[PDB]
Formats: sequence, C-alpha cells, structure tokens
Amino acid sequence: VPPKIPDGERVDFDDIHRKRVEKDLNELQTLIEAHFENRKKEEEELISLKDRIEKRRAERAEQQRIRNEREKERQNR
Amino acid sequence: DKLKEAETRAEFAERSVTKLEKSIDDLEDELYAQKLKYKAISEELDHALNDMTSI
Amino acid sequence: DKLKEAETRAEFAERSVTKLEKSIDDLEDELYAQKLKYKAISEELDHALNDMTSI
Repeated sequence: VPPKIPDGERVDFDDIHRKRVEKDLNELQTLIEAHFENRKKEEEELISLKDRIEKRRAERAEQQRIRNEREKERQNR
Repeated sequence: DKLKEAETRAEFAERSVTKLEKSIDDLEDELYAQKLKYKAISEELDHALNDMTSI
Repeated sequence: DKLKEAETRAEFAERSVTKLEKSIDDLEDELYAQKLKYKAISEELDHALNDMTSI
C-alpha cells in the first residue's frame, strides 16, 4: 500500500503566515540596523585613522628629507 | 679586509629604503583614496536606507 | 678604525628594510581587501538593479 497517512486532526497554512511575519518586519529592521551600525563603525573611524596615517607619514617623510640633507652635508665634503 | 666591501654593502643597502619609501607613500595614498571612494558611495546609500526604514 | 662607521649604518639598514617591506606588504593586503569589498558593494547594487528592473 502507499503511505497510509494516519488519522489526525489538523493543521496547515498558519505556519506560513507565522514564518512570514517575523522575516518581513523584524528581520528587515535588524538587518537595516546592522548595515547602519557597520557603516558608522567602520567607514568614519578608518578614514579618520588613515588621514592620521597620511599626516604622520608626512611628518616622517619630511624628517627623512632633513636626514637626507644633513647626510649629504656630512657626506659630500 | 672588509673596508671596501662593507662600504659597497652600505651603498647598495641605504638606497633601497628610499626606494621603498616612495612606494609606501603612493600605495598608502591609493588605499586612503579608495577607502574615501567607498565611504562616499556608501554614505548616500545608507542614508537612503535610513529613509527607507519604515517610510 | 674605518670599519665601524660602515658596520653601524649597514646594520641600521637591515631592520629598516625588513620593516618597510612588512609595512608595504600589509598595506597592499589591506588595499586588496578594500578593493574586493568595493567590488562586492557594486555587485550588490547591480544585482538589485538587474533583479528588479521593473517586474
């Protein structure tokens, strides 16, 4: 015989609605908030840190220019 | 006698640091500019998303 | 004598060269990671545009 489904009572089509209710709204909110928090945390902090890097490398590179000048005064005698 | 040999050693070595310095500067500026590009394109989208959030 | 003024700078050069190589390598790695992230953002936007494209 085919699989004789045993005699129960119910149910269906409430589960699909239940599954959709969470995803459509709460998942949307938490996902968009995760996007926002990730953007805010990463982009601004790292761009500020990298402009800090740019100014520090400017300082170090100018210091090395001065080192080159003094080295070519003490060397080219 | 290590005099001339070590002098050549220093002569070859010290220029390499300067060779790497300019490359580091160029690549750091490239990375920083690209990160700026991403953040510029990302802020508009995230702001529209904040507008998108429940109208 | 004349050897020490050369040995000092010679050893000055080695660690500096290694540190510069490490820094440029790590910066390049960060740059490539950011490039992949940027391409991914473009991919997400373009996939949205291509999927919706009016229905």
